[PDB]
Amino acid sequence: PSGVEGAAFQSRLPHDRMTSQEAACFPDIISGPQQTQKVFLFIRNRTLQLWLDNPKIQLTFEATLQQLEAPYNSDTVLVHRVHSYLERHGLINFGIYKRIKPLPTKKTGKVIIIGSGVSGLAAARQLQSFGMDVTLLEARDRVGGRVATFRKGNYVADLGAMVVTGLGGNPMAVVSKQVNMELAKIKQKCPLYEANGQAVPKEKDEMVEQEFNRLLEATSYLSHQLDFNVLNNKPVSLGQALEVVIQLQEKHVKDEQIEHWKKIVKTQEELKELLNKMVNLKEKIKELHQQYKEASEVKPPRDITAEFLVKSKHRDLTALCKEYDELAETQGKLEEKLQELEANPPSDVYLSSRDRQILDWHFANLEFANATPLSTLSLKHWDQDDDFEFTGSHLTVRNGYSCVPVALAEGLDIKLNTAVRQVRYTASGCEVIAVNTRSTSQTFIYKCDAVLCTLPLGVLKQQPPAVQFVPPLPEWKTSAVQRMGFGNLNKVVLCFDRVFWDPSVNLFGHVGSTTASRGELFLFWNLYKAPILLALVAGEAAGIMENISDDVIVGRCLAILKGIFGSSAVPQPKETVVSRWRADPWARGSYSYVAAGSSGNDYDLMAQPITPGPSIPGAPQPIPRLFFAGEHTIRNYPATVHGALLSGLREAGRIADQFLGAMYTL
Amino acid sequence: RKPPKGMFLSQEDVEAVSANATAATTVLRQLDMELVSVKRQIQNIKQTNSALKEKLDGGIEPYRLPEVIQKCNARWTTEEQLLAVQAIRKYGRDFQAISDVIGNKSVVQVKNFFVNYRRRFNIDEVLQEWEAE
Repeated sequence: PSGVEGAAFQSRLPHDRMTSQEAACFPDIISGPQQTQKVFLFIRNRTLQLWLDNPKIQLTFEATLQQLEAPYNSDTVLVHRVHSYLERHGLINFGIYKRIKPLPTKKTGKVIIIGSGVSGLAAARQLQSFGMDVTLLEARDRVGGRVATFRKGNYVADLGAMVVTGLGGNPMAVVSKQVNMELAKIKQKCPLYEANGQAVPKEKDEMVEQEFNRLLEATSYLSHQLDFNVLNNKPVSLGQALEVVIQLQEKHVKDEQIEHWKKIVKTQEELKELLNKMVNLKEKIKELHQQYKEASEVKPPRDITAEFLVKSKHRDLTALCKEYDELAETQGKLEEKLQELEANPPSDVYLSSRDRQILDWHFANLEFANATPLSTLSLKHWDQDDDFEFTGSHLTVRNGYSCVPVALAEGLDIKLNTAVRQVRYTASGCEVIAVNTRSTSQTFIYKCDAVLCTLPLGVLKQQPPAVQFVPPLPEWKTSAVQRMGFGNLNKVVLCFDRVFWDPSVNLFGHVGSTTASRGELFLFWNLYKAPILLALVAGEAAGIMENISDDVIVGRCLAILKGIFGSSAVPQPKETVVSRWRADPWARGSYSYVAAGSSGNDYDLMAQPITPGPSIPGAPQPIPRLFFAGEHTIRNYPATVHGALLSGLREAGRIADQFLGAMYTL
Repeated sequence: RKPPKGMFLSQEDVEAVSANATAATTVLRQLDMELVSVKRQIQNIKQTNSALKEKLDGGIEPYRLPEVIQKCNARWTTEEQLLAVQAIRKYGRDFQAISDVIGNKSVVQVKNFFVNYRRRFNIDEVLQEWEAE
């Protein structure tokens, strides 16, 4: 898209109608005449454009109004309202801009932010620019959270997020202009190599992939048009539904063979019945010939009955000889109809044991995409975010994704090596209790108006609790934490001193011997300047490989690479790193997934802030005190870095509206 | 609205594979066993029809008679009349067979012949006698 209409698209907003969010801030506009609605929408879309076309400087309200043409710049208060809504909710003036108007000398309100991952950092940075006192508590010795970059010498490799999924409507696009990210595209081409070490031939690769895509499309049919979403009082997973769909294909192949050979027997029997007339007729002909000979033997002159007998038997014999010919026409019509059907039998198998291995690799992709075995994904809901995907190529970050959190951390109060241990929220405020990760006896108490929790879903899931809430989180929240899925996905970084792979290929697959090991080192990434290959561990393999030492793992990696490239082209690696994210106590997994029995509605439950009970009974109902952000809290963009970031922007707007007031609603 | 082409997915089949834990591998096994049943029933009727074919070697070539190319005629010689009455006695009303016996009479004057000699040759009685057999 293009123009002001393109700014709305790049801000994930409809250009020609008003969202639920802005109906709430502008209930006068939306309930009023469409002429003002179109004015409003134009003011919104234009202001977004201004910010988007240059996001390295703050977009002040005045700069906005100066560049607004009439009649749109007539209502000066509407323009100030729109600009203030966009600024508050992080649609403009978010990230790392130079600020025209420097910060107010003295702050208002005090917020404690648990975690300095991207969601935390994005909120912290907004809150501070709104005039609040913000402190982040971070368990690790570095910022970024699940954005984690390895750096040694000139080796650089991401252990966490690696790709930016498109810039069409993606908030990272704005960040990539503010921070120096070396964004390099990913060429979709992915050569596969079976366990032996030899490339899967192109004819196979296209057919299995298209079956994979058809199998998926087929489960959607089971889900929607057949409503196959509960089986034995339990929710159906994607994985179950795939087995059901594969079985029914195997079944139809047998159904198809049975009726084919049943057409063979139906006509072999029709032949048998024909050959039976022909034996019996050729015996009748044999006898009747004999009788014609004997009758013919009586020599003339004959009386007329003896003459009749010759003429008679002759008529009778040619009649029977005519039947036996009509029945050898028919015998040929069928001896061909048979050899025809023998010539064209149907498919012998649905998929060979070689095919279902290559199909298993395409399932390892899907298991990688959702960081979980397909047996845990909700059949109905696992792809509920597909409608909000961004447009464009997927990219990687050549200088390491960490440049982004590190950049956002500039100018913020971050206490590292500070493990939050307990969160107390009351009608009058909050106190957060943390310890030092190096010596746990050293204890800290932080007092604040509000806590913004960005603890990973895996941490919130931990029993017994790594973090205690006082009072406990309500059942509606903890149940959402149970129902949701927090998956797992690991990486092996292989640092060589020579590039020996095809450098025109960003990524290539390895097909697994077994179904159960389909995720074990199934995919390799060539993303970086230096000679670094990156190897994925997905599905059920991920959780298993964490209990295997690094040397065994890098070993299995070397064997696979030698199989493809030859035992002589693959040197020992200089440096090796193996992630274990489920083992990491500040992650306990990689990212969330729509578990069977869950839905995207749970992502909304996770984002709902907590309001404590009154300290004095009969006192008026209080303000909300505990807020939640993070990738597990944003329904339309879960499990991504852009999704985390957006959730931080969201809570910062929500918290500011609470503690500073929203003056844009009159 | 419909399953992708070449996918087969009917509601009745899905219940049949979801009924228990192994309802998949039984339903498949029954068809696998039912197929080998049919494959060897082929081997059997194909073996039977191999024997029947052996019996027909030679066909009926030795038992064939030369075709009597013979111009028609409309004059009923006495012998031909007597052939006719006997053909009526053994063939009922099958005018093609009767014309084929006499040879030089076509199917129509055979038809005509029954009315022409109906009384003189008791052609009624001859058919009544033929009816009894």
